[PDB]
Amino acid sequence: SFVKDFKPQALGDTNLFKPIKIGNNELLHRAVIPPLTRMRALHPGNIPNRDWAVEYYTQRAQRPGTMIITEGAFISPQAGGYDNAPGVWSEEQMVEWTKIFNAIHEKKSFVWVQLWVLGWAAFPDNLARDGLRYDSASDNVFMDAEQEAKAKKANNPQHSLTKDEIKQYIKEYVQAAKNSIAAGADGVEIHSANGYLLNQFLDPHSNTRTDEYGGSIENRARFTLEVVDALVEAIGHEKVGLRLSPYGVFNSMSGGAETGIVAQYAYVAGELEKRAKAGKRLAFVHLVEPRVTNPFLTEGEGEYEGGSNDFVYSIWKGPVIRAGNFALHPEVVREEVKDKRTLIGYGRFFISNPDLVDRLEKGLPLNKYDRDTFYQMSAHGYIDYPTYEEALKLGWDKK
Amino acid sequence: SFVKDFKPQALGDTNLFKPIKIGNNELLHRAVIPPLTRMRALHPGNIPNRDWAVEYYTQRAQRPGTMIITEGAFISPQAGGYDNAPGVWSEEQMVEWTKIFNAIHEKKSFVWVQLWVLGWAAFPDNLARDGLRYDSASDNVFMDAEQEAKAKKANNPQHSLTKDEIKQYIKEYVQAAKNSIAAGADGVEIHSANGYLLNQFLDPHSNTRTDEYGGSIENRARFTLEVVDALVEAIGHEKVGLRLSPYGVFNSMSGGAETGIVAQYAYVAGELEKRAKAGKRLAFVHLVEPRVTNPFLTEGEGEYEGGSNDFVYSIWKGPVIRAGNFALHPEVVREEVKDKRTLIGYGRFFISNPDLVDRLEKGLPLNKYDRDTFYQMSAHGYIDYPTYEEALKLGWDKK
Ligand SMILES: Cc1cc2nc3c(=O)[nH]c(=O)nc-3n(C[C@H](O)[C@H](O)[C@H](O)COP(=O)(O)O)c2cc1C
Ligand SMILES: Cc1cc2nc3c(=O)[nH]c(=O)nc-3n(C[C@H](O)[C@H](O)[C@H](O)COP(=O)(O)O)c2cc1C
Repeated sequence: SFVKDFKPQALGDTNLFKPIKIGNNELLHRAVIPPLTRMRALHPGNIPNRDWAVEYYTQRAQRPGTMIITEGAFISPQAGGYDNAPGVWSEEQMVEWTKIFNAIHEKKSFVWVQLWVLGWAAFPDNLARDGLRYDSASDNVFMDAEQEAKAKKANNPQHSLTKDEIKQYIKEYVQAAKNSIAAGADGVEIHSANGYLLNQFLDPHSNTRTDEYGGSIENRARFTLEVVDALVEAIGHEKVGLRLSPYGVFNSMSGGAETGIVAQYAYVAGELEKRAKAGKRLAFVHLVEPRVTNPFLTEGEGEYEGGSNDFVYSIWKGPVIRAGNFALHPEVVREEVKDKRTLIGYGRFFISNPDLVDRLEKGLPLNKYDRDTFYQMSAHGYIDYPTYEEALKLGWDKK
Repeated sequence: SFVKDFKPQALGDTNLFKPIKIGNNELLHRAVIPPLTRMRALHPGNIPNRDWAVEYYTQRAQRPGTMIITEGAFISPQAGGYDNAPGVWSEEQMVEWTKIFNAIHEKKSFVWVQLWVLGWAAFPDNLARDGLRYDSASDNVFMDAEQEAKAKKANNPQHSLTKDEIKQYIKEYVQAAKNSIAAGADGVEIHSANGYLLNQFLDPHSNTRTDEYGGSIENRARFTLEVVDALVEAIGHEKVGLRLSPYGVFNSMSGGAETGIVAQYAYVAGELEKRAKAGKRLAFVHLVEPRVTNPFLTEGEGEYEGGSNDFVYSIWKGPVIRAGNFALHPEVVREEVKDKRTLIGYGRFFISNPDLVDRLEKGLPLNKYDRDTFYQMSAHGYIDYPTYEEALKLGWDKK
């Protein structure tokens, strides 16, 4: 069915339908598909789903000029820990990713691979099964109760990385980015948000290190900016994006309760503009809004009102993508895109609406999403959400 | 004469005329007199002007419940270097400051003393005459051409403070704050703005130190927060304010060109909220707007548009006073005071308009200021600007 009590508003008269160049890509509109894990990859091997993944992505790349950011992909076995999320380290994975990039490109859209490293959010027991460490910034702070029950059942205790093991993760980031560009992706997004490994180093609560990687704003930002620099040297700055969630509390990050959190993120944004001046301006900065502090809470829940992401615009002067409960709020989008370098990411409603861009342009009703198939090993709730036409044929009132 | 082509707007219906408590003071409206050096103090001795200062301050304290922040006062001889600005270290100065505090208080207004230390903005030759050092954060960066011509004529070379000499300045800050409260002031404002000594330590361009006081966001902020902490232990947090100018370029500060400048100030604001939580919330934070990057440029000149002070509101949650070209822009003030904890500082127009608060409330024309007597050893252009009544009697068209 369609979302019951939503009053749609056509947005075809706003800057959301004005072209913008992002890296090497000339987008025809500014609604982007933000990275969405869907757990349909195959075990063993973390292989992109052979039956359904090309279709899913082809469906959402139907409006020409759409920028699509893939589900997070593990850079290596040690960066992983969920059996059904895909990786981007082996030939076998890349043979399936090439087919996905080709299909999106045949539809004249673009595809950016999000590079993912789990840290303490990984399952310690999957990793122990495979002989891998359970990594984080520190070893005296854990993510939550059931993550520590898991780690000790598994007898795979949380480990503070050494500088050498951080260096190895940077090695893997570069290779995975090389693999994605060689297989045909237009660019990569460094996931440094939502409480996963790079964010565990950025955050004061998860990072109690005393070396060069913890203990001050500069040191907590070190591993994220070494990744930016390594990938910029490897594949070019116009092929690299960075995602940040200043106010997120998902996976036990501090959010607005940490009084130093705006300074921690203002520093990263300032270092990025610094490089921009020296010629190496990243393709974009992607921000998760305080409108959504936890993506598994219903739209309207976990909204943080004591802070804003607008400080980033005083520092970084390049394109910024903003995501977080924008689909049910065209009146907020309307104001936000008056800014000429702002793009809007629509997550949960791009899951249920393959043709979201036409529905936004035209002010058409929105298909409800089914939360129960967000993570399911099924085609159902993945490739069978109807376009508006199909939904009318199905009678989702109007027949 | 009145300002020729200004269209006044009455502001009596806005939050600028709603009471607010600031420290121990219950202000009856939110227009404050920001600190304004006027150079009428007497040499030798940096004595507050015996003939005119009580009158000046009495005139501007005429609307009950007005918060007045004094001209900057030197905490000690070594903090000074301008012969005609006042100090707050000797008995002789305090006997004249007591008379000023009494007069303001008889008018049922309040008075906060701004504590001032010059650093590299001092005249090296006045200081050498008196046997004093020419101080700054560093010794390999100078303020400008004529400050270095002065220093070498005077053979009084710029000196990087040692930790012991920083400690001594903190000793003097506490004593000067004790002296002001003992003589009857309601509170003190720490001047950490406009390119003077504490701001020379906060700024990356003026601070190239490698010790505990330079070299990172935390270290550059160290001397300002040790001052905050020392004064809070000495006289109470509800009697201490802090003034900051994130985007100012006056006296050779970096402003918005430094990509790290928002992070440097977001850190200070976050440390202040940190203490606020631990019970010691400062009376207010006072910010100079990017609307005025240099106060000696005519209203409308030197406006920095690539940055905003609004990030401070995401971090500090207490009262904030904002100053910078607000008198000729009631439409900007109207929007800005919709926020319930914002106060507006009016500088240059409180010089020329003793009764500015009534003229703001009622939408009455504004007296032009005479830039030539801002710094003059005269009563003219200091105590003889007319109230609206007097200006009508004088025929400043309308007779
Ligand atoms: C099912 C699901 C999976 C997600 N997976 C990822 C992911 O792989 N990478 C990421 O950075 N964010 C992920 N997110 C967050 C979204 O990109 C987006 O920031 C969030 O859903 C808020 O936007 P929304 O309100 O438009 O859905 C996920 C969210 C959902 C609901
Ligand atoms: C004559 C004059 C003297 C000033 N003296 C000081 C001072 O002692 N302390 C201070 O922090 N700012 C000083 N300022 C700055 C003002 O407090 C204010 O921030 C600035 O004038 C911008 O406000 P305006 O546009 O309302 O005048 C001075 C400005 C002027 C024009």
